[PDB]
Amino acid sequence: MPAYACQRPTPLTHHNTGLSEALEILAEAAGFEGSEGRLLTFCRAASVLKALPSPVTTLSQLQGLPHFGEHSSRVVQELLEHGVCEEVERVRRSERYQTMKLFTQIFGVGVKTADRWYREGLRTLDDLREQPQKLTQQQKAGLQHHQDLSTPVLRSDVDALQQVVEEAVGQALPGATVTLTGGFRRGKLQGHDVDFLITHPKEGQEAGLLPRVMCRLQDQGLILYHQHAFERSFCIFRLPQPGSWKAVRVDLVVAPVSQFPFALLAWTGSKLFQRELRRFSRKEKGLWLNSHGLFDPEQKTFFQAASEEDIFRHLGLEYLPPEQRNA
DNA sequence: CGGCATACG
DNA sequence: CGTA
DNA sequence: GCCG
Ligand SMILES: O=c1ccn([C@@H]2O[C@H](COP(=O)(O)NP(=O)(O)OP(=O)(O)O)[C@@H](O)[C@H]2O)c(=O)[nH]1
Ligand SMILES: [Cl-]
Ligand SMILES: [Mg+2]
Ligand SMILES: [Mg+2]
Ligand code: NA
Repeated sequence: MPAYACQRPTPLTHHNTGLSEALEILAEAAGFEGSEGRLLTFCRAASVLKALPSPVTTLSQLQGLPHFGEHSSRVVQELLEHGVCEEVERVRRSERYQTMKLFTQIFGVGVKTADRWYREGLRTLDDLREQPQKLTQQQKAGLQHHQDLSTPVLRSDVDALQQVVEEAVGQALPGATVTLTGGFRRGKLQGHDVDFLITHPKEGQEAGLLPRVMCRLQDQGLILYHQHAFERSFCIFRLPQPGSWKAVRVDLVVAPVSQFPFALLAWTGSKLFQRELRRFSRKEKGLWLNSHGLFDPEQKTFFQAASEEDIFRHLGLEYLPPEQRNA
């Protein structure tokens, strides 16, 4: 078992679901406390279990696995022996965990804002609604639409959205393309949002595109919230439903075609997969990876990729299709 | 011990 | 600060 | 919290 998540296939569904979920609770709780390092270790341990070919049944099966030391091994031991880990259950029912989870789930609220509200005594969404002067416009939208945004987006919903985005994109710049990215590209059947990547085959034509797309979607009555020269948009869309509609989060990113492989890689995820890939690139290969390119800081050159396959090859990694990037 | 991904709105 |  |  390699130490980096980008060195091993991780399927969406696997054989250690309960164990990985427990470790991910501890990872989330570590993030609520500001402990990025412990969040990373618990996430990495969870992801190792997702990559295994069969269920862990005995503690000895953790020996030699990366990211399993005394703490994560103890968690697994207790789940195997008793079906429950006392530390995990203590987190799950703690007021701090439940409130931070509730607040950070709001679009426009991160850990720092959630923690400040917690320390001020706030505990519920109605507590926030009663003092709307303290909310940004983004947070007001997140709070108004919170119920709809809490319901999973269905893969059945995604086709209809992609069609309306393509219509606006085609009027804004004929020949521009729309690619589904994020979790749905990795094979997920549900999601918290829909992520799209937009480009054009002629380098440079994509400049200035996203404002033109957003204006056209807003004119068609489809935008419930957006932030407005930009290249990323984090929107709330009106999605039709039988006799009505629902609010859905939609992310749009524009990239030049020269950067498209890097952008596709970066926005397909998973989040942990990309963090691990960027860490691998920098620490093992001495190359700096981001959503725009791959930089050799010694030669001061960028690697010209024509595909995701090119990028894996330049990093000396076996190619993983999106469905195996579910770290 | 240092390090933990990266950038745009 | 928020977001991906 | 764990790796190197
Ligand atoms: O912090 C982040 C968040 C997101 N991303 C990148 O942006 C992609 C989309 O970010 P996302 O927040 O839409 N997550 P996704 O994997 O689509 O699952 P879901 O919760 O169902 O929407 C992720 O899969 C990563 O590739 C990052 O690189 N860093
Ligand atoms: Cl990214
Ligand atoms: Mg998504
Ligand atoms: Mg998204
Ligand atoms: Na949030």
